Amino acid sequence: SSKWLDGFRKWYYNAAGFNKLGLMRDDTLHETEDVKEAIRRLPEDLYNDRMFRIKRALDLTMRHQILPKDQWTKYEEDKFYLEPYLKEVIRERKEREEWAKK
Amino acid sequence: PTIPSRLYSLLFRRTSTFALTIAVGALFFERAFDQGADAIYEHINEGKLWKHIKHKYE
Amino acid sequence: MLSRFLGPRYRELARNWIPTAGMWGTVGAVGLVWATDWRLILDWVPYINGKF
Amino acid sequence: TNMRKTHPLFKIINHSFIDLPAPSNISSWWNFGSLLGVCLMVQIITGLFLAMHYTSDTMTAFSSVTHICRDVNYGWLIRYMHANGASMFFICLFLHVGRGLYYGSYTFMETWNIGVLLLFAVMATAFMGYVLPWGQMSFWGATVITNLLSAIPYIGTTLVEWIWGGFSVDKATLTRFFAFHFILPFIIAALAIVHLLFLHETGSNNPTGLNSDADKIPFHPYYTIKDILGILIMFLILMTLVLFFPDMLGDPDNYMPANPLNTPPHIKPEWYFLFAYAILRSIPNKLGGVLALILSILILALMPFLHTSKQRSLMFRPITQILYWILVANLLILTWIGGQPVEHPFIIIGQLASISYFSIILILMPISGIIEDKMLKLY
Amino acid sequence: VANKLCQSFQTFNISYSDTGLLGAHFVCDAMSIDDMVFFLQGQWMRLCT
Amino acid sequence: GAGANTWRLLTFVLALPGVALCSLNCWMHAGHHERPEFIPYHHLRIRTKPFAWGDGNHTLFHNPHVNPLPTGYEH
Amino acid sequence: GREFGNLARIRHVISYSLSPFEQRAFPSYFSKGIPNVLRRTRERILRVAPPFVVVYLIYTWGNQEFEQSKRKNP
Amino acid sequence: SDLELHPPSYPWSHRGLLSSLDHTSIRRGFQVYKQVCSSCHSMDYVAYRHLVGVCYTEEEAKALAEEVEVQDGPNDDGEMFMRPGKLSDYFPKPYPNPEAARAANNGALPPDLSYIVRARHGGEDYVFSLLTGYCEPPTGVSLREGLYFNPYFPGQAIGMAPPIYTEVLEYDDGTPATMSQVAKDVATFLRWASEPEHDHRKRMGLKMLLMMGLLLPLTYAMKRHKWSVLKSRKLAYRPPK
Ligand SMILES: CCCCCCCCCCCCCCCCCC(=O)OC[C@H](COP(=O)(O)OCCN)OC(=O)CCCCCCCCCCCCCCCCC
Ligand code: HEC
Ligand code: HEM
Ligand code: HEM
Repeated sequence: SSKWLDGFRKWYYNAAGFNKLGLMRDDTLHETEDVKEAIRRLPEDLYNDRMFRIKRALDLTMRHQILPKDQWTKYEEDKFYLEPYLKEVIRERKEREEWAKK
Repeated sequence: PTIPSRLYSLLFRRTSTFALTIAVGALFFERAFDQGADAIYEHINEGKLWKHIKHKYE
Repeated sequence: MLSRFLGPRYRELARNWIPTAGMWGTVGAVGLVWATDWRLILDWVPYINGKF
Repeated sequence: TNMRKTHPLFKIINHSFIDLPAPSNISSWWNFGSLLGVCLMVQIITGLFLAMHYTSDTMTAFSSVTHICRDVNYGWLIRYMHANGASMFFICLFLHVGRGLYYGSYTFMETWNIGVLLLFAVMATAFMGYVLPWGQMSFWGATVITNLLSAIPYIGTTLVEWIWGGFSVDKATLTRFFAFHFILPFIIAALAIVHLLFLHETGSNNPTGLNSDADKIPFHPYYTIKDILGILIMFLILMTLVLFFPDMLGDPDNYMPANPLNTPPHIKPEWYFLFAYAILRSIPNKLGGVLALILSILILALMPFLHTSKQRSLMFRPITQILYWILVANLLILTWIGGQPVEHPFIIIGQLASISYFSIILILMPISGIIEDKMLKLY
Repeated sequence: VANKLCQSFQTFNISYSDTGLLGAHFVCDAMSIDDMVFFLQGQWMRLCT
Repeated sequence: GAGANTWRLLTFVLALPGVALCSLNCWMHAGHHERPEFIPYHHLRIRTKPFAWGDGNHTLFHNPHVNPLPTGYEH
Repeated sequence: GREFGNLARIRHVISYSLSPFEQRAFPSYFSKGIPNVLRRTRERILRVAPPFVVVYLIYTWGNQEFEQSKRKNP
Repeated sequence: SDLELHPPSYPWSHRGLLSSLDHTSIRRGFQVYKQVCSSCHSMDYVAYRHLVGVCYTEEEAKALAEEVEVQDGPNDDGEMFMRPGKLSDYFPKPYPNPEAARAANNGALPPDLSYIVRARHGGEDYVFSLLTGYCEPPTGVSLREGLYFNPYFPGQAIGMAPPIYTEVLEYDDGTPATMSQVAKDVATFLRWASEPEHDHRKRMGLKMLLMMGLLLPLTYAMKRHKWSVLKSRKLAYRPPK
């Protein structure tokens, strides 16, 4: 966990390949009701940054190109911008479901 | 007055003239392409087809 | 009941659209004689008279 | 004013093909879908010109097909493009389903289910069409696969007597197979209309799997000329497959007349069924083999409920990419094994191939999805 | 006016030393835009034909 | 017309398709008949000096199937 | 519904385009196409190829074992 | 014997993709079939008019069909009657029914040869290897009398006596009728009989190849034009900060 799991996480981040399209991790998440609500709750700056990064990725995958290596999203600089919003939406959905159980 | 300007102007600029160009080119291409492919096919099969040996049996 | 188009403007439109409709008719006639391999006109043309 | 948006017939064509928003980054694989539709039309058109001379009678079916090839003007051309167009139809169909599996297109569940209904219909249509020329392989393949369809106790024997219209395969079976083979492509065409209708409520998928609403382009003129180019490439492949190797994919044993007392040393279906055939004989029980064939073709229907990743496409999932390509490799091995006789070492290879096929689709891909989810620090 | 497309449109001819810009400019809402482009181009083609 | 583009068009339309057409046409014409009967006229196949390369009786681009020798053909 | 005009919401994005009539349809075809083909196949070859390699191995071994099994035992 | 010898690949004149059949060989093979193979084998799906324009002229095939009796009928009095043949008649059956063919050929049924190179793995290679592969049986195996050993027949027990040797017939064009020459000619004729459309198919394929090689870069160029409006596109972002 100390030595190579972080190293294997870095190698897997390089190998998965959304960093060379300029995407962050949370841009790659497939939408559900939860993800759409979490995106709807985002502020305007992060929403506009996300949508520009997504359409830049679609432009790059149109031409079958990738970003230059200095413009690849770094593993440490990758911010998890969405997942507190997603965790709050998941928590309130679980609260609604457990109320509907009883 | 140059040749590509006048070739665009009196042949490609109008759509009806474009279609007339396509139809006449289609007819002449049919004739020339049929001749060329028939000549290639009879050269590859020299002496093998029936028309090469048709004269022997009148 | 086609009396709405009796004026100088529709005559002007008509004499504007004589050459385009005539050229489209020429395209249709040439395409018809090309596709049908009609023997009336294709015997009057020099190069296409090779298979006859 | 304009007829493209206000005329009720041109409004449908404009909404489906002209001003339809499509993703700007879809690869050539999406062209396969339109190719399938083109193949359908080609098959239907060529099928109609086989029907103007075909005689559905056991005395005069083989003779009528030979008369089509030898005496009808360009009849050999129409017959062999019908056969190789069935083969090209199945090639395009297989790549269409592979595109659906790889890029997560099964989350459109209604479109996926109308798809697997279409797949069932075209498999039955190709089966009865292959019975139609009434050669040795047509008669014996029909007898073998319908007799193993009869394996259900207390129900299957009455169903096989009802399907045959008699004690075995005879003239009634040939005529009703002709009627069914003619009429099934029109249900296929209507189901393709419903397929497209269920697609167009949500739009196409893209290779990245992301929301392409940030960047979409009209279908005209981009994907119009892209599908035209795909049609031209497909017609290159099909006309090479007709004009140069007209019976490379075919089977020579279909060129003898159907002798009911001449059992061939090998009995096979066509190649596009063969993998299911190798899943059929991988189990030494007839109920088990037929039901395993049903699960091997309905696991596509079970597929949308076996999705575990928080992502959609396999573009950012390398382990599940490896498992997918192992699955495609296993499918190729199953096709080769179903081509092969039931001897050593083909029986154990076929058993391990079917076991690995069901294990990869059912078990290993959700495990790989949850492993990659844990690996990406989100679970 | 009849289709309620525009908020405004305006044609222009702009001239500099042996060059210029000749065309149109319109402001409208989103849902109208495509239709007006078609209509505008049709008008030009009518003047061409 | 003060332009290279007409010469570009004239190369890509008249010149290169013309040379391709005559290349294919010469491939249609690439059939040679059998060799003539060896009749030894004294006004050709002459040797006023032995040749300066190799055998002294073979020419520079000699081919043994169409080009004769003053002794005759060779097999 | 799903027409152009209300697909999404994009702000602050500028796009630049040319005419197709004044740019080349094959701009540096080989000199920029060959390195991207090598880059794409370098990215995907280790995911795609070894299953088909072991397909060829199983195919050859099965053919050899079948021809051995048809061969008798001296 | 369960293991079976495979026929090799012979360098046929029509082996290539654009190489047609040799029609002189088709003519000689038809002469071989008429003189030898028509005694036991049928070609019900091939008529005398099919030979016109391929290997025989109109009057030649007319005479060759007129030298054949065809059972026409029914007559106005209500009976069958023999007549001289014509160009619309097919090749005559050697036997009226398969069971008489079985009775005259020691139980074995001689197959109809209209599709026999399309119905065997190997085709004309298989037919040549079957006709030229007759040999004495090896030791250990002792086959039944009236059967013959052929390593290319599946099961190695053929009911057909070897019909081919040197000077089994004559050739009108002056060709040495050896064993291999007659077998090659009849294999060429059998390939023509299975596929009468073979040369026309190869010509249409050559036209297809040339037309597709013309059409594919042009349609690709149209795609690259109408998509090069999009593939050179640049996107920018203007965040207000
Ligand atoms: C830690 C790995 C390091 C690899 C380093 C390679 C060199 C790196 C430096 C040069 C760059 C080369 C190109 C880089 C390509 C992309 C990155 C890469 O190398 O990825 C490795 C690739 C995918 O990585 P990952 O998914 O993590 O691997 C898990 C292994 N299963 O994984 C692989 O390539 C491994 C794939 C193994 C597949 C084995 C399949 C065996 C089973 C097949 C059965 C088929 C059916 C048989 C019949 C069944 C019935 C009998
Ligand atoms: C009467 C003696 C025959 C002559 C003359 C020819 N054939 Fe024949 N043929 C005959 C029989 C009884 C059989 C069946 C053999 C058996 O054991 O069942 C055959 C078979 C063939 C076959 C099919 C072989 C196969 O593997 O299916 C072929 C291709 C064949 N014969 C060719 C052939 C040719 C070309 C002939 C003319 C030279 C010919 N045969 C003459 C009976 C007789
Ligand atoms: C009868 C043969 C079939 C025809 C004619 C057909 C037709 C089409 C067409 C025209 C499209 C839209 C174009 C495209 O996106 O490729 C499409 C898409 C699709 N089809 Fe089919 N299809 C067939 C078989 C199937 C099958 C068997 C499945 C299920 C496995 C299927 C599932 C889909 C899916 C999921 C899409 C959506 C594409 C995406 O957004 O990724 N189709 N089909
Ligand atoms: C309504 C449309 C169709 C009609 C009228 C039709 C009609 C026919 C007819 C009459 C035959 C027998 C003639 C022959 O075998 O050459 C035939 C054969 C066949 N058809 Fe169809 N067909 C149609 C659609 C299809 C489709 C969509 C498929 C593909 C799934 C298909 C696959 C086949 C196959 C595989 C054969 C056997 C070819 C062979 O002889 O080897 N047909 N069809």
